[PDB]
Amino acid sequence: TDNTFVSGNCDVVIGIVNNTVYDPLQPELDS
Amino acid sequence: TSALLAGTITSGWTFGAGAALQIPFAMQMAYRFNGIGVTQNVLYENQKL
Repeated sequence: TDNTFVSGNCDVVIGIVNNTVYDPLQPELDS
Repeated sequence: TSALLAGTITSGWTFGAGAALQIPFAMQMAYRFNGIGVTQNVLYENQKL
C-alpha cells in the first residue's frame, strides 16, 4: 500500500487482474 | 515517419533513448499523464471516452 493507491473499482478498468496486495500494517496486528 | 510512429505506438518513448522497449498504449497514456501532472486513474475511468 506504500507503492500503490486506492482509486476506483474493477468494473471499469479494461484488462484488470486479481492479486493480493500486501499490507505492512497487517503483521503488526498479529502481535 | 512510419518507423517513428511504430516506435511511438508500440514502444512508447523508450525507442529514442535506446532500443525499442514495448509498453501497452493504455500504459503509455497513463504514464504520460504523470509527466504533465495528471494522476493515471483519470485515464482508465474514461478509457472508452
